[PDB]
Amino acid sequence: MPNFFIDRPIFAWVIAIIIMLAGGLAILKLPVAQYPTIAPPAVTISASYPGADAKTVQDTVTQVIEQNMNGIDNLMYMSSNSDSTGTVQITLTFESGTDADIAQVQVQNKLQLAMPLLPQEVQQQGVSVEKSSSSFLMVVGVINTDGTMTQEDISDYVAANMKDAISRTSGVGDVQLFGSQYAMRIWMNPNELNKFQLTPVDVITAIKAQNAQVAAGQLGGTPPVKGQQLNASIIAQTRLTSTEEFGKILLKVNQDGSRVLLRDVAKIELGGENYDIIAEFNGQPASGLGIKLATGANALDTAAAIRAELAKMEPFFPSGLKIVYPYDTTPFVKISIHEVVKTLVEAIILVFLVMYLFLQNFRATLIPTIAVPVVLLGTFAVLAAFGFSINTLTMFGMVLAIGLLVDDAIVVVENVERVMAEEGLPPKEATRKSMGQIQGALVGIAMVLSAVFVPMAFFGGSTGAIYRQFSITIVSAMALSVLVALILTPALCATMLKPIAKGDHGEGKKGFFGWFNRMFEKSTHHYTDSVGGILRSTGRYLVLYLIIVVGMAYLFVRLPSSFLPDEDQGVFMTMVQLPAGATQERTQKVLNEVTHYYLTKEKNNVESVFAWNGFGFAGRGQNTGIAFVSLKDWADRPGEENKVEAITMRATRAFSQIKDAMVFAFNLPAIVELGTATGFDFELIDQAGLGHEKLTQARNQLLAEAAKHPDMLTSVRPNGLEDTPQFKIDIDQEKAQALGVSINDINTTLGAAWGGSYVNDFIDRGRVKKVYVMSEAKYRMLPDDIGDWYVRAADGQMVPFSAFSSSRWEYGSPRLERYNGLPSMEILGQAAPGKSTGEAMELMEQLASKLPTGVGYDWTGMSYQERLSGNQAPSLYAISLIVVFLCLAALYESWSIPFSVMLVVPLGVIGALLAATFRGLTNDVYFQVGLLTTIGLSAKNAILIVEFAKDLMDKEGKGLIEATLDAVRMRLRPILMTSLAFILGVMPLVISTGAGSGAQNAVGTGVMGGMVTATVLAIFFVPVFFVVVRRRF
Repeated sequence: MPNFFIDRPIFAWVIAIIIMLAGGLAILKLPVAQYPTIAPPAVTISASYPGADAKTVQDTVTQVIEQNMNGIDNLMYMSSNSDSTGTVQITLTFESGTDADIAQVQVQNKLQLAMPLLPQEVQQQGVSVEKSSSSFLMVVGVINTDGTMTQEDISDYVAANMKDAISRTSGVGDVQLFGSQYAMRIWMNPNELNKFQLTPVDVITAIKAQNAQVAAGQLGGTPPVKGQQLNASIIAQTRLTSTEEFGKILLKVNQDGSRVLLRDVAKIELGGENYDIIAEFNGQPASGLGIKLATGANALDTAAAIRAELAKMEPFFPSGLKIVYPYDTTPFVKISIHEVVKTLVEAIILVFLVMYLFLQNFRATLIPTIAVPVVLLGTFAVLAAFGFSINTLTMFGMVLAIGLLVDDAIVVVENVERVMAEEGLPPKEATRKSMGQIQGALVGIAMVLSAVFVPMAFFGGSTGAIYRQFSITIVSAMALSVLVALILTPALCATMLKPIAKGDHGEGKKGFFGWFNRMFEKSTHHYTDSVGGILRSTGRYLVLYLIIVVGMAYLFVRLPSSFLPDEDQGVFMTMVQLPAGATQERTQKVLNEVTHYYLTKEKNNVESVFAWNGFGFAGRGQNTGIAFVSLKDWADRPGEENKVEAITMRATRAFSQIKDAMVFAFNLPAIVELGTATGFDFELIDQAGLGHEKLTQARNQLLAEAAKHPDMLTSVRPNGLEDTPQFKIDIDQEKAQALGVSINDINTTLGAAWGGSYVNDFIDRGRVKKVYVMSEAKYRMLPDDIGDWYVRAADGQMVPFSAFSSSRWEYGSPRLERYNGLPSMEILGQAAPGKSTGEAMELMEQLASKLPTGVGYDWTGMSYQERLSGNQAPSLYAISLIVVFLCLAALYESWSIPFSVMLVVPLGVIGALLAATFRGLTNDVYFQVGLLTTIGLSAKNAILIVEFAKDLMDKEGKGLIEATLDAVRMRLRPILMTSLAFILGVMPLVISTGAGSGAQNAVGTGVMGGMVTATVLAIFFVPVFFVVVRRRF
């Protein structure tokens, strides 16, 4: 095949140029992100039953929808929750790779079956099916620099001028708004209402009558009378536009002719639609947009558009308005991508340096160095062809490939150089002679190396998505490398090299190379003699191998396990949960202390704090709060004590002293889509109908057990809410009939005053906005305020609520949760420092087994993927080993040689296990990729010996011992040079400590340690395996 391109070297260069420009074109157009779409798609169903308690909401809404949701294709698990506000959120998670649009359609089809069974007010409120994720792409905060506008004043400007543009910006999927659009608030006062003998029903009726839009037809409309000469529309009542217009709404006229206006009985002002959530930025009033990335969109492309969009509305800002970015993932993505690119460049330079040590020639070492850019760019073109995107996982693939793809070009020039030393043949004739001895070695090594990475691409789950990224990159690199080796290297070796005199071994040089060559040759002779002695006593060394295999198995079970390493993303969360029934003011007091601590004790690291009051991952509630914490640039946070893991440990330690509040600081998970916090996600399931009371006791019992193991479990907490006291008011309808008061009036008066009521819409600066009627704050705070409200009887009298009602206190859960249709309570926690999530996973299962019968458990979120990854790990190795064995046999149709080759696999695996154990790493997704790389690399070193040894017997007729000793003698230098090229190739990953180094260290350490033992042990045991196996068969 090289002979087709030796005659026409221009054709070889033309081929290389095409691959070069194909990669360059691909780079300029490929999408860029940190990770691919590896998180499983999720669909969220949102419904509302205003005013109903959590237990009532669950029975009439959640159960109705859930019972129809079974039987949906590719459904992994389903979870739901309902709270005291009447909100319903049912989340369905599908298998990874499932089409989100098809899944959303199927969910929407099933919803129509349960839609008629829901309450009418639920149907009128509207139930929405939406593709959802728990991770924000970025958070764009808006603050006022002089404090002249309140939170709702800021929120409306964001809602009116920004939300519409942002929500329809390219690639934007969802926009949560931290605040509310302006709404006309009618703060009624019961005392003046009672003075004029009015009721909230009268206020609502008057607003609807006087604030309405009425169609009135046209003048001379069709069919017109003959001779009509004018056509014009008639304009009836229109929506009110100002608070003054609302203020002078006429309610009733007194007997003396006086007019009772709306402003005489209520305060009229522009306020928010709801006041449940309060957001502050560094202790300053603020709002913002919780932008979420659409499924299938690019993180970098959308954020650049969003930042460009924000600069567009900047000229239209009111005075004092400022934009801030408390949360932004793009700086982390860019810095992580660049570090691997920096690592990639260092690998090429180091690979160039080590080869120059051996070849000691500028021109000779340049020929194989030219190959690397061609194939490296070629992998980019293959990525574009298959529809992949540039990411850290693909970035790691080329970095790992660096030690592999150069091996084919390394050994070719070695043979050509060796031919010159042995015979002084001209470079073109030496090149032609070289191929006939080497072609099998090049394809065989490339074929088996690509073979081991093929089965990994066929596995499912989020782990399989990670595996595919390494699969496409490495396999395509190997395929292109052997293509380039046959295409490009023979041409330059025949044109760009220079002859080396026959018999030249380089011992006579005066430079450092002279010392290196003489020492290298002398050490080789001693090594060969040692191998010869070993081959005479192979019985001893078989026992050593069996010890190694036993040791490898012992280390594999001793090594802890995990899913994915944590990273310093520059941001972390702190959650605050006050006891049951805590008001909004009390939670704000705790959040002020939390914000004050970060800005004083951690002013060196914390850039800004963005806190919410009334909202959290445990659900909406005045007693729940959460705060984003933004850290400075990684360049400005040197050392380990300034990292997220250290900061959160100190923050949690300090916040433990805070009384009457539970505060936890945690890092974000490895990927933000699969969960809200790092650690394990544990679900406790009632599988027999134990009820809420018994299930809560089991949850408390489990938490007590976890609290007794602080050495391996930390920050163990429930994700739900404790049972809150409830104010129950009973309306005696029999007394209502006696007093002559309509029941609907009683319900309307109670609902509108205390819970607030949405009447209709109004126009505010050309935008449609809601109108709300509610009691003033000071008249709806205590149970004694119930008697302050009156209902007008049919006879015209005013009667208070106390004359026909009674009140009492009850207890009930403010939030109920279900898992897969069964009642459940969610438990969160983290592994103690030094331990791993897998150990926490193992311990939690043991503790859960002690719970009373009828209570089960299941893992979800990150933990579910953690469990799934471990389960299919044995199948990944078993299939990969089988594939390589069959692939090796295909080269010879003999079983002895592939069996001899696979005997070195434990020699490499033990190196990866030892390296991980000494550094304290864990068996995770990255480590599993390292093992498969080590398996291929260990076989590759063996092939360099077996292939040569096999030829010397079948082609030159040398003896078994003679061929093995001879083939080992020449092949030591290619093995050492290729092994070292891999050692320094992945060394930057091992020594990396910057941003994103957690992933790099996990990948680099396993392959580096494995390759060391795959080189030191192999050069002795591989001759033992080959000799013994061929002696037996």
